[PDB]
Amino acid sequence: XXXGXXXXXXXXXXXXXXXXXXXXXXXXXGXXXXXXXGXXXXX
Amino acid sequence: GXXXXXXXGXXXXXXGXXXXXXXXXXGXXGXXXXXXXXXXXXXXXXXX
Repeated sequence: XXXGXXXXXXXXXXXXXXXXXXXXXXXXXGXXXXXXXGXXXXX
Repeated sequence: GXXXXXXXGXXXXXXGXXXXXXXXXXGXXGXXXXXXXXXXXXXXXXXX
């Protein structure tokens, strides 16, 4: 019954930006994250 | 549980550069680098 996913996004890096997300799972796809921050704006 | 979106290319910019190299190892803003992402984004899934 699933057991995986996540996502989110945004990005940037040195340039600014932010967002985050993460997740993973899916029978050993691993992953992590669980946040990020900002920055902000965009959208 | 909803979601959607899509696109991005390069396996989602490499998962956003592996989430900024794991948040710079917990750098709280310090470090940095990256240089990608865009959209949009999205996702979803979930399950049992």
